[PDB]
Amino acid sequence: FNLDVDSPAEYSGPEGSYFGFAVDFFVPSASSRMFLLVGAPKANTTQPGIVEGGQVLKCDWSSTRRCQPIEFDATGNRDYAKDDPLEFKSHQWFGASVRSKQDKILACAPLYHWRTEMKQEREPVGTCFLQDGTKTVEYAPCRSQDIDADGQGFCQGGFSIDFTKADRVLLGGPGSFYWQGQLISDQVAEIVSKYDPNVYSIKYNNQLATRTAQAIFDDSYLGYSVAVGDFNGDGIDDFVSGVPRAARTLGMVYIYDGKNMSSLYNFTGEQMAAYFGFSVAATDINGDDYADVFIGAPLFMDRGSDGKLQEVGQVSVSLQRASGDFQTTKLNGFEVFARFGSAIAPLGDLDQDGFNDIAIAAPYGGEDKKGIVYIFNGRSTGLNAVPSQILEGQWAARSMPPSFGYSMKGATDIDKNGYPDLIVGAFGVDRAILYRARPVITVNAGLEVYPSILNQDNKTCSLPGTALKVSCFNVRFCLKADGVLPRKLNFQVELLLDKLIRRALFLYSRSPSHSKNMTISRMQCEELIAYLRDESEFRDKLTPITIFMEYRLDYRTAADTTGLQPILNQFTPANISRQAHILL
Amino acid sequence: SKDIKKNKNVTNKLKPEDITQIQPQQLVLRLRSGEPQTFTLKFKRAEDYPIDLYYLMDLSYSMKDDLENVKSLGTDLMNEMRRITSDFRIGFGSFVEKTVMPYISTTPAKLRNPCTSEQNCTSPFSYKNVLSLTNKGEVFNELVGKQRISGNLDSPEGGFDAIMQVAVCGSLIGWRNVTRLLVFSTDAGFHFAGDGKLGGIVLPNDGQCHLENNMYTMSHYYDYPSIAHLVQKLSENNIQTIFAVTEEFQPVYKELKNLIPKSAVGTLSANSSNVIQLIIDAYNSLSSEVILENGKLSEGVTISYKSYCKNGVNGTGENGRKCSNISIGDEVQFEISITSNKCPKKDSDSFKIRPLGFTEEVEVILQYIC
Ligand SMILES: *[C@@H]1O[C@H](CO)[C@@H](O[C@@H]2O[C@H](CO)[C@@H](O[C@@H]3O[C@H](CO[C@H]4O[C@H](CO)[C@@H](O)[C@H](O[C@H]5O[C@H](CO)[C@@H](O)[C@H](O)[C@@H]5O)[C@@H]4O)[C@@H](O)[C@H](O[C@H]4O[C@H](CO)[C@@H](O)[C@H](O)[C@@H]4O)[C@@H]3O)[C@H](O)[C@H]2NC(C)=O)[C@H](O)[C@H]1NC(C)=O
Ligand SMILES: *[C@@H]1O[C@H](CO)[C@@H](O[C@@H]2O[C@H](CO)[C@@H](O[C@@H]3O[C@H](CO)[C@@H](O)[C@H](O)[C@@H]3O)[C@H](O)[C@H]2NC(C)=O)[C@H](O)[C@H]1NC(C)=O
Ligand SMILES: O=C(N[C@@H](Cc1ccccc1)C(=O)O)c1ccc(Cl)cc1Cl
Ligand SMILES: *[C@@H]1O[C@H](CO)[C@@H](O)[C@H](O)[C@H]1NC(C)=O
Ligand SMILES: *[C@@H]1O[C@H](CO)[C@@H](O)[C@H](O)[C@H]1NC(C)=O
Ligand SMILES: *[C@@H]1O[C@H](CO)[C@@H](O)[C@H](O)[C@H]1NC(C)=O
Ligand SMILES: *[C@@H]1O[C@H](CO)[C@@H](O)[C@H](O)[C@H]1NC(C)=O
Ligand SMILES: *[C@@H]1O[C@H](CO)[C@@H](O)[C@H](O)[C@H]1NC(C)=O
Ligand SMILES: [Ca+2]
Ligand SMILES: [Ca+2]
Ligand SMILES: [Ca+2]
Ligand SMILES: [Ca+2]
Ligand SMILES: [Ca+2]
Ligand SMILES: [Ca+2]
Repeated sequence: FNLDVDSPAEYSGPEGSYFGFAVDFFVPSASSRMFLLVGAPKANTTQPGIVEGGQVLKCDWSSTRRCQPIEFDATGNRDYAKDDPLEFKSHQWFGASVRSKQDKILACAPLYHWRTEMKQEREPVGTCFLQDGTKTVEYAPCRSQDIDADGQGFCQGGFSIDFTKADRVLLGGPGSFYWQGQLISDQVAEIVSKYDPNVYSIKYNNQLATRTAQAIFDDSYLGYSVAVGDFNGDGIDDFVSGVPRAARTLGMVYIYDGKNMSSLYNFTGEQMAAYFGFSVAATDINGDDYADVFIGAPLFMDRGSDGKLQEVGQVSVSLQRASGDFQTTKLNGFEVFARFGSAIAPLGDLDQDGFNDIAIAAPYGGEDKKGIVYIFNGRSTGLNAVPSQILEGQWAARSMPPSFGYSMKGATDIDKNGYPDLIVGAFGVDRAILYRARPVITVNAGLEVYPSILNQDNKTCSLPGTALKVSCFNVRFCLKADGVLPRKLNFQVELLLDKLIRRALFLYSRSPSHSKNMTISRMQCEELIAYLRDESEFRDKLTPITIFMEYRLDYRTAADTTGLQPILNQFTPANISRQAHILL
Repeated sequence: SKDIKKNKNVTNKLKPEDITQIQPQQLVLRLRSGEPQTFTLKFKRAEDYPIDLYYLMDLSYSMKDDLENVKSLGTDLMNEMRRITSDFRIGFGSFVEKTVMPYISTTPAKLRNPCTSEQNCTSPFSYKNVLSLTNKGEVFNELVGKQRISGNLDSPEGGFDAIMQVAVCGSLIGWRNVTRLLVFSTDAGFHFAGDGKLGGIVLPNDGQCHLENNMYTMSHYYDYPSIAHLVQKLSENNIQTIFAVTEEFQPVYKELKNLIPKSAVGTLSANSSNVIQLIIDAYNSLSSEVILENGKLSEGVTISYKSYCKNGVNGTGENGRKCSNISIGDEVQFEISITSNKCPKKDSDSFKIRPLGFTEEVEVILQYIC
């Protein structure tokens, strides 16, 4: 609910380059500045003879929102022999998957094809470039001697990627072994160490990889999506991956142990061709330190308001029990054909209530199919199924649908305001947007009216104007407030006496209202004296007197150095009421 | 109150397409604060209704033997169909795969002849409309006889792209406002939405016709259709689909049939020999069941169906909106109850009730007593 949708940083790329197809954060260990990593996989480069090799751009959060491409590789196609190209980089979709951890930047080109060494082929083994600090090495674990579709020839390694917290890459290859798919994991140190620019098939000693299986498992697309998280409680991140075409297109999700690549648990979709596994995510959503599994199926059909099936998409939320099992519920999309669940981004704790949050996109939802992103909050009981915020795509369809939300990345505090922010890509219009998390203020208000039964003849206080004594009572209101926050928070409180011919007025003002510019540091009460009017001035002594308080937003002066104004917690009551009564 | 406004009786030489199989056709219901108003719909299966059948066949290499056994299907199916219809038209289309990496090989050699060099395979293609709907089965045999088998790399094929084209290309296929049959013949599974991402196709199928010289030219640009997308456009363009797939993929396509309304599965023989009897069995299966659908209904108002089918078997719940075992010319009846609650704006709500697979519809106009 606290994402600033008012002053977002808007980045754009070269037209048609599919800038925004993949996003991530750049947080270098030389913790100077922070940057947005955006893939533009159809971008033209300066590589000699290479049409649309694609590139990954580094965008400056600084001040000028100008992006500068990162030169991973400037060369053209290597030759195996004279007039015999070794590789083919045109339309390789470099930047189709971008992933960053500290200074490590891993991007891949899943449509990179190579010749093989024994024939003149064009086989999409896929390749990646890993840029550590100073060095920059190539990573193509699927470019091997096990060639052709029988082996790793069409593996498209790097179709999905991620890092574990122990410096392993997890790479997904959906094409290996007749599109059985494959998961490969190598240590980041071994990828950079054993790299040799004259060796086309590098052997890694500490390599984890799934092996070829029976033919009934062909056409599974294991590695279409990947994510990391511990699921057998050993502190080592395990490998979760969507297998969207398995089980006769019911789709499945495999979980593999991060030590020896052995199978841990499986999920199975419930509907045919829903693309169960199009996206996966792993994050603890109910604050119990057991990572929870999010499995998107953006083609899932539910029942509409009528009896017809309608494409709305479905995300399954699987809570990891310590007993090894999962407690799973299911969350459906809202708009037909919106592809709810195409991308699932763990946000961290977007409002910092102690429970992690998550975003789920419907890249073709909203008005004019400009894209929608839903924010879901966590709590002890799981995911709150009612979204607390809806981020709408702002750019109209140029040529293609903008696909706002098709990729997204969170869990990084890029402004160091104490709250993590969110990057949303819109590659259909060559755009990426950074949404700032506003800080959340919790306010505790009080309102007391004593004495509450008002005696017209108990005229104690003197009306400060005249000399006539009046029947008086106390109205006491309290206020308390508490990220990185301004010390003095300025609150505007307004009070109103009586429900309707206001029969009760404040002593020092003879008015039914008050108003006060009070200041809280992250108690505070203020006492007042109000009085009844004379018995002859009004009839009706039967209607009660409602005392209505109403505290208001901290307005301009609460803004941060960036103009980022905090927000009151979504639970915040707008007002409080009390009552006093007159006797007979 | 309930007042019927239009009620031409059901039909019973020569007859065009102005046959009445559903009555009444338009009525108005005035609805009190939660008062069920019930009316009766009568359906009579027309004795002699014309048929359009478009034959969409997998022409990948595993279908080589099948392509040979279809060189005469136009005349053979036409003669068999005369025992059912007086007005029959036939068409033919072929499909293989998206013509991009990684679904096909992209070597210059394999782009010319995707098969094992020895065979006489033509290049892979997305969808070819060989012959638009015509009554001249002689032309069907001639043109199918000239078609060449193709091939590609991965086992599941690209038929869903071709299905979408056949349904939404309308006059270029030749569809009349009659009973429309689309025969889908294949010996492998299918690709669907999401699969395009491997070839960098990351834009959903847009559900428009994109034929040039009877070729689909946008398979490199639009993803495969989803099940739901095919459902929408098959229903909207009123096409009943017959899945003629080999035994080993019976489980897959039988589940597909359960998701596609007015679809049928038959078991295709080796070289596709029983295609005629398979089609006949499918039509009888499709023609012996009527399924009513209603358009989008307003919030707060509810609708219920009761069926009174043959042999006095009365079905309730979701069984009330369908009847089976309907012989040619038979009559069945449905009573539909509408009950209200609040009352929306304009007081002029009008939705349609329609039998799946037919153009005729009943306009039910609603009035809410506020
Ligand atoms: C999640 O879902 C996945 C996918 O469904 C599950 O993973 C699958 O698990 C099954 C069973 O554990 C796996 O089958 C096993 O395969 C191994 C490896 O066999 C391969 O390698 C052999 C050695 O190189 C090779 O000989 C094999 O070829 C033989 O077998 C084939 C047919 O199986 C036959 O045609 C050949 O002629 C050969 O004879 C093959 O290439 C295999 O060793 C296993 O056999 C053991 O177990 C079986 C019964 O389980 C037993 O009969 C044997 O005697 C032997 O003890 C077994 O066949 C399958 O490969 C997995 N598939 C994938 C994609 O991973 C996973 O279990 C699920 N997780 C959970 C938690 O449930
Ligand atoms: C990146 O650069 C390449 C060239 O270096 C650009 O490719 C060119 O794009 C144009 C416009 O789409 C293509 O023209 C088209 O040609 C066909 C005939 O082949 C014609 O029918 C169309 O009407 C249109 O004129 C051109 O073929 C293509 N050249 C290639 C692919 O080599 C590309 O657009 C650039 N991309 C970006 C994002 O800047
Ligand atoms: O048989 C081939 N293609 C099958 C599809 C298929 C592939 C693999 C397994 C099952 C089915 C077809 O066209 O139906 C095939 C394969 C490779 C090469 Cl190079 C040429 C060809 Cl024609
Ligand atoms: C993987 O490692 C665990 C940890 O000891 C072990 O129990 C398990 O048997 C191993 N599995 C395989 C297939 O090696
Ligand atoms: C009269 O009013 C005063 C105002 O505070 C109050 O303190 C006092 O108790 C009242 N007398 C009563 C209730 O008898
Ligand atoms: C409240 O006080 C602050 C400073 O104390 C001032 O900037 C602000 O304008 C005041 N607002 C009102 C409504 O008095
Ligand atoms: C079919 O009928 C619809 C309306 O019922 C009409 O708009 C359309 O033009 C007709 N088309 C053909 C080919 O009969
Ligand atoms: C169905 O309802 C009709 C009344 O319209 C009745 O005559 C018939 O016996 C019923 N059949 C069954 C099986 O209840
Ligand atoms: Ca583990
Ligand atoms: Ca958990
Ligand atoms: Ca939270
Ligand atoms: Ca922040
Ligand atoms: Ca085939
Ligand atoms: Ca295929």
